[PDB]
Amino acid sequence: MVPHTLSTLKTADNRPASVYLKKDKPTLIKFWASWCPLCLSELGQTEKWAQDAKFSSANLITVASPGFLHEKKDGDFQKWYAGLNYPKLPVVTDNGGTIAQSLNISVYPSWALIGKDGDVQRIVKGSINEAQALALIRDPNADL
Repeated sequence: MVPHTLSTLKTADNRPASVYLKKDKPTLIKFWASWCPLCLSELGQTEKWAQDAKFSSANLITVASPGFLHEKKDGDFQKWYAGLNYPKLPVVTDNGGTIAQSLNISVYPSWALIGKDGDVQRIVKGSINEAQALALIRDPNADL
């Protein structure tokens, strides 16, 4: 998954995912689903988490796969979500979810770490807490 493709991605705001990749800084992806309530409710927490200084250090964004994983189709989803959360939350939509399929995820929620180079560094399956994020930004080796 070249960084040219990942950066090529686009958000629900028809914005370039590249804007969320640069400064040789780390990037964190979070997969969610509309049919997923816990996720929807997490958005709010993820939106503020993206505003957390601790998190600021790294890039925080979400990824969604339209028509993938029984998830709303493209266009219909962005429109649905367009009426959810605020215009201050990072949302990335990958048709078919090349990254989700590349990592053979197809499971949400999910977290993905992308080295400062823009390559897959570490993949996480499940959910994490604000604290975990800290430990993540502190060290990936961190594990109970």
